[PDB]
Amino acid sequence: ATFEIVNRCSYTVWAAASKGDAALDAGGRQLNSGESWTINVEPGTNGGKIWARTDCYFDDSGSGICKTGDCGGLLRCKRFGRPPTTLAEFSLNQYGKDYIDISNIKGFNVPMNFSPTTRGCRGVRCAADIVGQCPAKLKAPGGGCNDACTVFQTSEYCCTTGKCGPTEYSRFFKRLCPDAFSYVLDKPTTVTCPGSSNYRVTFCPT
Ligand code: NA
Ligand code: NA
Repeated sequence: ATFEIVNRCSYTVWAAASKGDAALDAGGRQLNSGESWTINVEPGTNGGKIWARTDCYFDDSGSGICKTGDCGGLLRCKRFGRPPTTLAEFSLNQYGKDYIDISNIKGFNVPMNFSPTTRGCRGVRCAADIVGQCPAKLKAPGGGCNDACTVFQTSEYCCTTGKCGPTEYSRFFKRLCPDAFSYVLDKPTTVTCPGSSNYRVTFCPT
């Protein structure tokens, strides 16, 4: 499956693609403002994610740091990134279908649209100014808007026991972006797409 990753932001982002225990494609690349990077994701990929990293520095060998989304200091991500990270999430070829969503469960750093480029389903988007509007206690000094689990580490925010409800904090994310997950047990906003669809992830879509 192809994922075209497009940076419409006015600032550089470092795109990242991982399934948690491995890179997807090269795992990460710099995208200047306007640039597009197309990756290939193996069919059957379960639990894949794409995200943006901001304010990154890497040496010649691909080692460095990012202020949001850092994945172990690597340009080419092998693992998931450090919150806050708006997440494009997907599982491909799962009994004949693909499944996509955007999640704010790990916070928000960069607005994103995640849409198919092939027929048969809709895209999803979280493009509101969540950083500018972020509650004081959730603001990350490094940049971005943390989720409450990251800040406060309680069973209720982290849904540790699989029993949790919405919270003041999850409702903020849900209000700004109704079409993304705001906490672990949120009413799903997952889209079912035809098996082997292709996609475009656009940072700063509006
Ligand atoms: Na998923
Ligand atoms: Na999810």
